[PDB]
Amino acid sequence: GQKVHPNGIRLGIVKPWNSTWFANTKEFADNLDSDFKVRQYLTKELAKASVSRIVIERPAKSIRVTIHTARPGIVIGKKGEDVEKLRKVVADIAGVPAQINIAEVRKPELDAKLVADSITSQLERRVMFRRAMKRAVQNAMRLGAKGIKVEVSGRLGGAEIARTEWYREGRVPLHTLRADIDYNTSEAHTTYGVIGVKVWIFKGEILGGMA
Amino acid sequence: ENQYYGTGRRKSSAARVFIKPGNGKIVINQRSLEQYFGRETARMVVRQPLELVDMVEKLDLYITVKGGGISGQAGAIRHGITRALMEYDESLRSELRKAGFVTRDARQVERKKVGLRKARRRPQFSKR
Amino acid sequence: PRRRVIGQRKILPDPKFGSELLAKFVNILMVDGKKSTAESIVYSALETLAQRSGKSELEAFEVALENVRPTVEVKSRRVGGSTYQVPVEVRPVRRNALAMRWIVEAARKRGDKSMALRLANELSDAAENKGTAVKKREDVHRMAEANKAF
Amino acid sequence: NQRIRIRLKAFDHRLIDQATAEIVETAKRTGAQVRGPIPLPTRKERFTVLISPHVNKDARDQYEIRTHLRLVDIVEPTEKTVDALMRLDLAAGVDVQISLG
Amino acid sequence: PRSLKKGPFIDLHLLKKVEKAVESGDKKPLRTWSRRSTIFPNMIGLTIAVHNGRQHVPVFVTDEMVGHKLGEFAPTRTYRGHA
Amino acid sequence: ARIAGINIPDHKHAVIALTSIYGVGKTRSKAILAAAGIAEDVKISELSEGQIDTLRDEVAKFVVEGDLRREISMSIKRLMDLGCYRGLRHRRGLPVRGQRTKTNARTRKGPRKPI
Amino acid sequence: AKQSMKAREVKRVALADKYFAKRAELKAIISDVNASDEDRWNAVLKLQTLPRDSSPSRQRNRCRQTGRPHGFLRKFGLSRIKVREAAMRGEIPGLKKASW
RNA sequence: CGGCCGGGAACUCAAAGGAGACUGCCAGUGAUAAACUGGAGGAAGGUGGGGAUGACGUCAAGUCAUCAUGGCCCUUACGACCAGGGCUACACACGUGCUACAAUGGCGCAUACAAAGAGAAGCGACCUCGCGAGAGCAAGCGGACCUCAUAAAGUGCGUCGUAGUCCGGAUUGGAGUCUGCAACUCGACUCCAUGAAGUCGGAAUCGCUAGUAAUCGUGGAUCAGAAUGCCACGGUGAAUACG
Ligand SMILES: [Mg+2]
Ligand SMILES: [Mg+2]
Ligand SMILES: [Mg+2]
Ligand SMILES: [Mg+2]
Ligand SMILES: [Mg+2]
Ligand SMILES: [Mg+2]
Ligand SMILES: [Mg+2]
Ligand SMILES: [Mg+2]
Ligand SMILES: [Mg+2]
Ligand SMILES: [Mg+2]
Ligand SMILES: [Mg+2]
Ligand SMILES: [Mg+2]
Ligand SMILES: [Mg+2]
Ligand SMILES: [Mg+2]
Ligand SMILES: [Mg+2]
Ligand SMILES: [Mg+2]
Ligand SMILES: [Mg+2]
Ligand SMILES: [Mg+2]
Ligand SMILES: [Mg+2]
Ligand SMILES: [Mg+2]
Ligand SMILES: [Mg+2]
Ligand SMILES: [Mg+2]
Repeated sequence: GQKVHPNGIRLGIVKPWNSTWFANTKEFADNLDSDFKVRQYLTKELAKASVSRIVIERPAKSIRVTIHTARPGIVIGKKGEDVEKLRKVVADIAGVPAQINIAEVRKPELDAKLVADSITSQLERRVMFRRAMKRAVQNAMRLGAKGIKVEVSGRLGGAEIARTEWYREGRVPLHTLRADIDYNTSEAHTTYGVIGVKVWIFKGEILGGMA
Repeated sequence: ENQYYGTGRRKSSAARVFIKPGNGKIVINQRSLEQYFGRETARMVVRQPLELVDMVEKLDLYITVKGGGISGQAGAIRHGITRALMEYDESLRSELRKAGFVTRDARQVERKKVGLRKARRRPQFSKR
Repeated sequence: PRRRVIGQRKILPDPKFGSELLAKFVNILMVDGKKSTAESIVYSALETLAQRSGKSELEAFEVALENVRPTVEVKSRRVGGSTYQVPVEVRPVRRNALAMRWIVEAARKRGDKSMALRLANELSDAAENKGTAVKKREDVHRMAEANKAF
Repeated sequence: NQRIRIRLKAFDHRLIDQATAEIVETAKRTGAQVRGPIPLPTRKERFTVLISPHVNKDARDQYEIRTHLRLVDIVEPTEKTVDALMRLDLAAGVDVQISLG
Repeated sequence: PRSLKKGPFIDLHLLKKVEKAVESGDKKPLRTWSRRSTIFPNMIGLTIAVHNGRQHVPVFVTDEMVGHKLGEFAPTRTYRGHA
Repeated sequence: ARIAGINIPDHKHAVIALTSIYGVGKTRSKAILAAAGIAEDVKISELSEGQIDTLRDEVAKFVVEGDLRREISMSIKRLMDLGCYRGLRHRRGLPVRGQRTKTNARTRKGPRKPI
Repeated sequence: AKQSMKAREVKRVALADKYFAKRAELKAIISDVNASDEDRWNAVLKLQTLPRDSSPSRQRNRCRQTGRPHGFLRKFGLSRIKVREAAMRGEIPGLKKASW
């Protein structure tokens, strides 16, 4: 059967939104489109910078983008020239003054997006999928994730018949709403087509809710 | 004097009852009981609590109602009269509860669900 | 209910006469949730029946029920691939339900103009054993005797 | 003096509650009295979308956006109160509309 | 139908063509695609080849056709029966 | 009794009985009765001869019965002779006001003709 | 959808914004009760002569990310599939799965 | 005589935070039990009602026409622009719905009670004109304020008196309104005129366990206009379950 998106079901319960501005119906569509363009551009421009999350806020007549990345130094560049460039182009796209803040994620092995991107990179470099995902699971469980599941699907190894393989370690309670499940996905474009990767990381059950 | 108060609710109707000792007046929304409820069943329903305890002709009721329909408003008025009597006396608890007036009938209206014509009615199925 | 634990539902009595039998009769006659129409029909029918017989409204309704009430019906039980209509005694609650249902069906399939008058005429013919409901009860008993052997 | 109304709109009620708490605490600190926050009816916009790419009408998702509204009235606004409120720096994600008279 | 206080619709190019044809006596048919234009009394007695999707079917405009559409006088679907 | 060359029902009320004329409906019946100063509730056989003459004049004010029938037939004949789309539909006996013909045209097509 | 279709929509929007004022004034003079008959006739003809795509009734709303012409939602400017994907990713403020 | 206006935080209500319901208590049954049944208290009693939530997998299920993509094919054409036409055909078959066949009703008059929504290239009041769809001027409203917006079924009085009818509205003719560059193919609605079939439906078959079925209206998305569909909201409100 089909399974609900974990982040989607847990929005407003244990998970926060990635876009936290308020707008009326007049400016809602334009703000969505501008945020989409900013996220797309930043993803393309920092694809090699281990960027985990982009949180766009639109205070008053400005836009502030917080970039959660594992390599804040490589995102900032020399003394801030790369941040300056990014702010310039982001402001250009959004039509309002922009401000970029970098947030470092010190545990990339516990971020679902970064784990999925690492597996996808290894797949496009032609590392064996089972070894890649097994190492990912071992790394996360060793760094302390309460549980992890990785699933790799689609023409694995260049075979004719596609299949899906998954590995799970520890507990990953998807039906428990208060469970903190960081879920993310990625696609590897290899010479035989698209290989999909999904990663769930369970890091504990928030008891106070805290929205 | 004391103007004891009782809030009643039924379906989507809320009623505010003010009972004070007096004659047998019942003035709902500045109108008489019959003029507000022409239906004799609704009149009987409103009269039910006052008939159960021997206080029909010795209390004056000022009643306001909003929301719902005829039957819902009659039920809300009955509930409010019950609560007001309960506050007035507090010995009638047993008799009114035994008669079933104290319970708030919580049956609301099931929302319509996707893929169904109504709350439960499903579209007609054919094998072929 | 294979699991069971199903129970009957409490029905409030009618306002004018305070009878559960009359309330069930009103509910059986009611169509499309128009309880006021059905209640007015029943009350007019009972008033004119009280004019006709002059005992009581509730007593007249009860006497009609007495006449109509079946004592045994037939339930299908498959035995040899085919079914045998086995006679079974009806519990009093179901007796009342079937009597009221037959009275309403007979009153609906009548020829008089108004529904209140149709109901009054059906009740009189039931209380004097000359109605369609009476005929139906006689038929049920007649078939039960014919199929006593099963 | 004329009272000044502040209507706060937000998608998150904790954010709007904390912002209203800050406004009322500031206004009571700076001398004036406040007759608010009056929770106002929250709007719930609902959307129903087909979730399958091609077929299957009956498989649908239902989402909602809940907009919360608080109303704060500052009465007898001291000269300081107005600019203090306009320099309170409310949290991002809260639309604030200030009317006068 | 079109609101009266607006008036009857006619395409400008067709109006110009009809004006030229009535001012010059041109008996050659008026080839047109404007099925939606209303027939005016100044077109009476004129051959107009109105498009029907595949060809220009001629209609001899006479007095009885005033107020109707050239599209009303040029069928678009061909049907001769199922059996 | 006899209006516009047909017999009007005697036991029915004036309005409904006046509706028996081809070309006179409920609204026109009300209009005629109000233009003749006659109650609608009164039954047709409760009236004097003069009132029947007034009704005759008021019906003669409208186009009814055979005049209306021949006007309608002439309008349809004009359509059919003109060769417009509506005329072709009348000629072929198909619904003329854009109704679907894939199914549901039986009022025009008549009882079903199996292949 | 096709790039040609998306360009068609862009061009239609451009022309519609360009010819707004004349369109509106011509419709006003046509609608006006206290207007001359020759004036109304000339206004009708000029409105007929304006380019067709200048009419806002010709533009069809399309998903801003894919160009799909069905399932549109004006609040978000997206079709149903992209709305759901962004909502699940948490990129649409306040939007969350609704039960009641 | 209008919460309307001084005025009050009593009450409905609006949200925010909490309390409460757990076989907790009593009795019986039960296997020294899990549990079940009944009773008290209680707004609620045994998952209180409803929703969201869909395990490992099956159907080489559906989607290359949302999107992305491996391959294969076209490149003065399988690419692109335009006008008209078609997707709305019509001997027929099937599926899903609406409206009826009437008196528990139709029509006329008087009068009563909702909830949830939408609104700025928008909702559009009052007033005047039109029988009507609507038109003219135009206040207010980014809306617990203003508009959509009079709920209908119901109740009371009268008539119709079992008819193919004062049932039913299909179909067709004439005249119009609005949207729109433009209603012929091919819109919606209004007025007048006509008034088909239809008198409860064969084998067979479907939905439904309580505020449910049945019935009555209202709103929204899409949308210049165009719902009998879809999604929501409330009003009246059952029969039965032995097994
Ligand atoms: Mg699902
Ligand atoms: Mg369906
Ligand atoms: Mg059509
Ligand atoms: Mg493409
Ligand atoms: Mg359009
Ligand atoms: Mg109990
Ligand atoms: Mg569960
Ligand atoms: Mg297949
Ligand atoms: Mg399938
Ligand atoms: Mg296929
Ligand atoms: Mg074209
Ligand atoms: Mg089609
Ligand atoms: Mg609103
Ligand atoms: Mg009949
Ligand atoms: Mg009729
Ligand atoms: Mg008519
Ligand atoms: Mg017949
Ligand atoms: Mg069930
Ligand atoms: Mg309906
Ligand atoms: Mg709308
Ligand atoms: Mg529309
Ligand atoms: Mg309902």
